[PDB]
Amino acid sequence: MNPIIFIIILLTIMLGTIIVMISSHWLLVWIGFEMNMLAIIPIMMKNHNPRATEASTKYFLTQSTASMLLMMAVIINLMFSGQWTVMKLFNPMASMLMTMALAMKLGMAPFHFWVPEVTQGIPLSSGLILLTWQKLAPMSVLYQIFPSINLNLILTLSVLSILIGGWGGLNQTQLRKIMAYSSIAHMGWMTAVLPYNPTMTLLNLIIYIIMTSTMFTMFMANSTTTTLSLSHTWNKTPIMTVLILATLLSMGGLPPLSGFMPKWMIIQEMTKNNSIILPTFMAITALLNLYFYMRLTYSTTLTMFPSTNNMKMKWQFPLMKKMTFLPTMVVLSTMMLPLTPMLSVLE
Amino acid sequence: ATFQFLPDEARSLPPPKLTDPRLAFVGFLGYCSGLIDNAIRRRPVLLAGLHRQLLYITSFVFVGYYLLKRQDYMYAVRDHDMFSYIKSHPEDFPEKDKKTYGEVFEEFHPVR
Amino acid sequence: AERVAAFLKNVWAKEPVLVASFAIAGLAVILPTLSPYTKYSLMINRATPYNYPVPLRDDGNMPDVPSHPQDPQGPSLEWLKRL
Amino acid sequence: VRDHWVHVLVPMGFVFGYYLDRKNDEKLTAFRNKSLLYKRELKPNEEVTWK
Amino acid sequence: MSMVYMNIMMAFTVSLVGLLMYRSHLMSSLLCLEGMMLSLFVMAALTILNSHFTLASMMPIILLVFAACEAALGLSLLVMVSNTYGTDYVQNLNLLQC
Amino acid sequence: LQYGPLAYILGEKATKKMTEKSKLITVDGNICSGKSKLAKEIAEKLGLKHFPEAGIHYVDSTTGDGKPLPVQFSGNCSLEKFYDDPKSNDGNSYRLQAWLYASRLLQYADALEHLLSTGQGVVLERSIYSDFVFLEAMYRQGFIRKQCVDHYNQVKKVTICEYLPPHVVVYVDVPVPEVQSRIQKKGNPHEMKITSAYLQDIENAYKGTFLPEMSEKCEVLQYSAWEAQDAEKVVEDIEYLKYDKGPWLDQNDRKLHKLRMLVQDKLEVLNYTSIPVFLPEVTVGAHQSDQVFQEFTELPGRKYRAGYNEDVGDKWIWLK
Amino acid sequence: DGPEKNYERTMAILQIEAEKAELRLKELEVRRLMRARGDGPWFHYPTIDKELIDHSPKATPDN
Amino acid sequence: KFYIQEPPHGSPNWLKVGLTLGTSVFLWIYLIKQHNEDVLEYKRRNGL
Amino acid sequence: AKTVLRQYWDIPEGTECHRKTYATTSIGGAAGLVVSAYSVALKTPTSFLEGVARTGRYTFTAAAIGAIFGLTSCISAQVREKPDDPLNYLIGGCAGGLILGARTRSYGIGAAACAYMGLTAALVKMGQLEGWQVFAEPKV
Ligand SMILES: CCCCCCCCCCCCO[C@@H]1O[C@H](CO)[C@@H](O[C@H]2O[C@H](CO)[C@@H](O)[C@H](O)[C@H]2O)[C@H](O)[C@H]1O
Ligand SMILES: CCCCCCCCCCCCO[C@@H]1O[C@H](CO)[C@@H](O[C@H]2O[C@H](CO)[C@@H](O)[C@H](O)[C@H]2O)[C@H](O)[C@H]1O
Ligand SMILES: CCCCCCCCCCCCO[C@@H]1O[C@H](CO)[C@@H](O[C@H]2O[C@H](CO)[C@@H](O)[C@H](O)[C@H]2O)[C@H](O)[C@H]1O
Ligand SMILES: Nc1nc2c(ncn2[C@@H]2O[C@H](COP(=O)(O)OP(=O)(O)OP(=O)(O)O)[C@@H](O)[C@H]2O)c(=O)[nH]1
Ligand SMILES: N=C(N)NC(=N)NCCc1ccc(I)c(Cl)c1
Ligand SMILES: [Mg+2]
Repeated sequence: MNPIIFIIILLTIMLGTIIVMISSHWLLVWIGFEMNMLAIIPIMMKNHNPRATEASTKYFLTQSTASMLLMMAVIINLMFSGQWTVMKLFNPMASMLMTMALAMKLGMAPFHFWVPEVTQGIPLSSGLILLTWQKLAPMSVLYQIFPSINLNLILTLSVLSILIGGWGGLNQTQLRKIMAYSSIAHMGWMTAVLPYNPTMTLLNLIIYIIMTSTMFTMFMANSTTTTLSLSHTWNKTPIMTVLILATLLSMGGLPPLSGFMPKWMIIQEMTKNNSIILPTFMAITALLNLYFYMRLTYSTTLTMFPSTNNMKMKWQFPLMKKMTFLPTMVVLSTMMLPLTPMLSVLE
Repeated sequence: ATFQFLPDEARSLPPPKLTDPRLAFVGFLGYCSGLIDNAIRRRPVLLAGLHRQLLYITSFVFVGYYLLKRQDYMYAVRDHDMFSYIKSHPEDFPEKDKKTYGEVFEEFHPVR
Repeated sequence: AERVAAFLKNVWAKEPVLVASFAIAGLAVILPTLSPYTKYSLMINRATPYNYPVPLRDDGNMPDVPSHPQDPQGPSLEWLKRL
Repeated sequence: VRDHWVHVLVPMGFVFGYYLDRKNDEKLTAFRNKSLLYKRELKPNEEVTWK
Repeated sequence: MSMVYMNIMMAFTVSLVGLLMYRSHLMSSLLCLEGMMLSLFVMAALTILNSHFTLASMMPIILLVFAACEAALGLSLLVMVSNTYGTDYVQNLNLLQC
Repeated sequence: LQYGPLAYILGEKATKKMTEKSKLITVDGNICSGKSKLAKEIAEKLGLKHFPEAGIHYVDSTTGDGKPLPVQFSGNCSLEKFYDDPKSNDGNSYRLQAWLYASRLLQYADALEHLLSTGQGVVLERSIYSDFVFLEAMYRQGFIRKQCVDHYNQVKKVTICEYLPPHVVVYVDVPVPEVQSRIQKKGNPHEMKITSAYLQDIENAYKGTFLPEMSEKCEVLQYSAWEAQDAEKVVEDIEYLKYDKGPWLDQNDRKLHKLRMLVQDKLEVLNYTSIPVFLPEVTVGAHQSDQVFQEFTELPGRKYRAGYNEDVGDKWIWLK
Repeated sequence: DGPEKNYERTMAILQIEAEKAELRLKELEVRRLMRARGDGPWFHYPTIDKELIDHSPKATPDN
Repeated sequence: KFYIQEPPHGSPNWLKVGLTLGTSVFLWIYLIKQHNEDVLEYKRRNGL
Repeated sequence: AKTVLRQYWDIPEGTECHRKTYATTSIGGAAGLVVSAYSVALKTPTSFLEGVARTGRYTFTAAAIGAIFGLTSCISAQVREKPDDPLNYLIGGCAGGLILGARTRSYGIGAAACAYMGLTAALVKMGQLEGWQVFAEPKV
């Protein structure tokens, strides 16, 4: 891809998201999703191979189906209220359709099957966009329509996502599939707290994005996409192995690291609402995520896996990949817990 | 206000001190980022590019200060809203009649 | 001035169709701002009465509102008759 | 001494922490000389009972 | 509601079930996706015209334009799939199983 | 301005610097074919940059101070050991071959980076396209295992696919009896232990596989030993080539920008030469690799990124 | 530290903590009423802005 | 001359160094000015 | 699921056993049908009859567990004369675990199911007694 075209396509992915976030009209929200999906496909296809073509097609079918369901929800809402304003919907069937559509866009269980497959089939930089920037627009709509979402539906989606994400990640050796199942699990926490306090949804989204970007950036730095390939990092860039360890423990929600903060705050909001079983079930189930995060720390940082002879040739060359913002993101990913009261800026 | 980071009414609050402990921690985080930047690029960690390390601290402190300003303003607004609501609805927040422990009956549970 | 003139002569010799396209498109963008008649298109569009002109209740202090359509108060289309 | 300056790091840290611990006491003077148990009239030269 | 709405919603449901129940051809599934758009266009146009929502009269056009652009992207993916495998059968798109 | 998308946007497009003299030439042949001498004369006469054949220490020549490093930092690959004991149980035979393919891959990237950045052509002696003839000879003589061959093909599959083939392939065809005579005359004690069967295997792979394959996509010129002596006729042959084949006709600025971003990033070049395939010949245990890596970081000018090593005279480290 | 300093420092600590504890209980009670009744600044969900309405005379009279 | 190939970071990028330090100075001057202006507005608004 | 759960929780415990057993059998059967639907959708049966057989095997298994839990838990409460007792549910939950140890024929699964379905059933009774909310309505 021509570098100027790449920039314009990236700017259009962002513009589609921004249109969703600033729109007060359902039609313009729908346009933002359509524009965003138009521009994302070329970056999934950019390495020209059958796996990328299959990933883009599966992505197109999922997202186009979800956008039709969203349009249907908008039109039912129009018939039963005669207006287009982005806010609570005025029809329960419209609310269900919009909630299901946004769940499909987010890749929440049981609409999750596309996330591991699409992420596996596209390059790391494209997977980084898919699992971070692409969550912004659907979450920003849930943030606004939540007063009318069915509580049982949204909490069922949350519970299923945490279970499917945790279980699905246990069986993965591909790094892109691990991040995909991790994303499904984390979307579950974001939506579980939405009915009670949307500010905690934003907090979990922001911290999720920071930690996810850090992992993908460190994977890109070494061009690693499998567990075994990552296990050679200790013999090339020892500093990276330590940063991965800290980030993985943070993603596992261990105190005193940053990733504990969203789980801590979400549990607090739920208990204030006399929700005790669900937070406890959620916290225990998230130990499945911690398990397959720990497995990666074992093969990356806490033990030294076997190397190859050609690895010595790599010793003579320095890392040349950009690793943009990596030093900043890794610090935020791990060392933010003492600043937890700062979440009020998100109010 | 509306889509305003620090509305005009936030200017009535005392600003965070430049020696705020939270701002010191934010500066410390920027310093740690500077060292990690040296490490991942295999430069002498403590000595390389002090100009780069200085800007890491400055950038964190600069952003941290405004974030701390907004944080304190939001909590001031939470308290403002709460107290005004307690006044608006005195019927829901009555002064409880307080009794001394000489009058209040508490069951005794021996540990034997 | 000359190197541009030497540029125009080349495209005029090689791509007269494209030179004409760009020339016409430029005139379409520029001339409306220069034309003295452009202001009349606004006035004529506003002078076309698509819906009923609902009369105002007379409160005794509207000397600029005609009481009858054939009175001399209110907008006049004399400028349009000449145009 | 460029060979033995690291030996001030921990002792200075103790002195600094001592100083900060005393600074905290100054933020907790709300009841200084005001408890029912110890409240007393001040000595002629005394400004405060403790600091 | 009005009697026409019964069948327009039925058409959307029929095409949605058609979309979610794949056979072999990817093109057959892309046609169902356009079917949902056409039913959405009719339902929106009827609602807007009957209610005399004047400024909303452009909305069905915008729906048509954007969804046709979506369909053009969908067709382009279909031909790339067909170039790879010689058909547009969905069963060939199972590499990411592992 | 180190090359990147920004430099490309601002006008650093490969087609600007390239000419009809911008060509990649590779000279091939059996051992002791005088291909080294021919390669130098072609480069001198055509004004090209000559690359001596990539050996065990080619990468050392491009990094640090450019001088060779101790053997343990190349994994203990010895060509001399290959001749003395081609069937050693330590796996030196394939470990040398895997190392040499990586050395050629790195050299091919340097040559392509030189061609695309400056526009000056280059002359190589053998390349990643002909490295396999030695692998075939090794396997057919029973020096390496079938698993080693499978590993080699896996690594070659995901690496060679990224790079354009040479513009001109030059083959100097010398018969095995004449090759065997020149070897005994060269008087290298280890090389004289080479056997005609091994040499015939190299020739068979060259003629059976290499030349037919390169003929489809490159310009192939074949000279006997006598004809190679006439370098001026060889250069004359090259300059009268039509060039009507291969992918070099499909290249444009956008594709050559993508190619230049690959070849300049050497770690990206070598990424798959260390795929985690646990072949005993090339697998190194953690304790050894840890110990050797620690020694490597102690070598002069190797602890830090180039330009940040005070121990070899770098200055202004606190403003860099 | 003498006992008087520790004793009265304790009282200062207890006063702050008890004041915070009361405010935490008050906030939960205020949130409960605001969410149930919708009469406060919090849980104020948007409704259509009435400045969007056009009040000028229309093409037909009955509206 | 130790390195066989001149390293990309052999000599400091003085323009980048100058911009980097200049940017740091600007942010500190701006921050102190903003803080000072904030303190006065606070004292004025509260009558202190 | 709402109405079926409403019939069950309206009948007083320890009484009207046949109605309690019907309510749990319908609940168990529905769960079996849902599992069959996803199983058939995601793991395509080799034939039409294999898929029908799988649907019956799963649905009957799930209805079998539902029936035994309802009957055993209602029989226990009736016999012991303890309506509001979580122990009755603990007994019925283990009975279901044994059935799942029989349909799958695995003493290990039965033992594990009885403990975990037994504990889960007891917690459900406690939650009903004390008003525990799984999907709590937002309140603050
Ligand atoms: C006066 C303004 C009127 C408004 C015009 C409306 C907008 C029309 C936008 C058309 C922009 C086309 O821009 C066009 O880009 C290419 C760049 O490769 C240029 O063309 C260039 O590439 C071609 C090959 O394709 C070369 O043979 C040619 O020598 C070179 O000029 C054109 O000279 C330029 O006209
Ligand atoms: C890739 C991006 C392409 C964007 C292209 C946009 C090109 C726009 C060019 C025309 C814009 C101005 O075009 C014309 O300018 C004159 C200014 O003298 C305006 O003003 C004229 O009409 C108005 C009526 O509104 C009169 O009140 C005014 O007296 C008169 O001067 C016209 O209302 C406008 O029709
Ligand atoms: C390993 C453990 C795994 C997690 C186990 C989690 C157990 C959670 C406890 C189950 C949830 C509580 O169960 C639910 O409680 C409420 C109490 O208001 C009951 O509420 C019931 O009360 C009245 C009368 O009592 C009934 O007429 C009515 O049908 C129903 O509203 C529900 O009938 C019951 O379904
Ligand atoms: N095992 C192995 N040996 C190799 C490889 N490439 C070169 N060699 C060895 O390197 C040695 C010298 O290479 P040559 O250039 O062919 O011999 P030369 O006589 O010096 O040069 P020419 O006269 O041009 O043929 C030979 O003994 C080869 O066996 C390889 O890929 N594998
Ligand atoms: N929706 C919720 N359940 N929570 C919520 N946002 N409550 C509003 C109360 C609140 C809390 C903190 C701050 I700082 C502010 Cl200003 C207001
Ligand atoms: Mg030679």
